[PDB]
Amino acid sequence: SYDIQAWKKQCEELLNLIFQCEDSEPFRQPVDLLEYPDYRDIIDTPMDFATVRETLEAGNYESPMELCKDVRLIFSNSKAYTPSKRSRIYSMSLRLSAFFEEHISSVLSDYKSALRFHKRN
Ligand SMILES: C[C@@H]1CN(C(=O)c2ccco2)CCN1C(=O)NCC1CC1
Repeated sequence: SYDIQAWKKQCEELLNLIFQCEDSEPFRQPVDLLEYPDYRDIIDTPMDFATVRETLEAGNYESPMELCKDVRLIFSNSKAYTPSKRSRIYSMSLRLSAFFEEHISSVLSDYKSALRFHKRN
């Protein structure tokens, strides 16, 4: 109850579910800057799900809000890159975002409740 640390394993489980999703395929590893030579002209801060997982495992997120900001960057980097809707990878981005948001909602609410309970007195 009001466990301040519970978010970390809940985010590891949610990343496992995202790796199972066929829709994560394009987002599982950093973009090859040699394959996509212009990528860093458009994208200031590359992000992918393996980087998010390793940052979590390094103990380099202090809160699930920080992890949520990096996952949302994957989705906005994909939108910044799409030429049009006529792309399988843009279709996969929007479905995976909806799945992520549906599952992260309770992780954020529970964490923020726990900080409130810790400060209650
Ligand atoms: C650069 C794009 C979009 N993309 C990303 O934004 C991304 C984030 C993390 C890893 O990749 C996935 C790769 N992309 C492709 O077009 N590959 C498909 C090839 C036929 C062309």
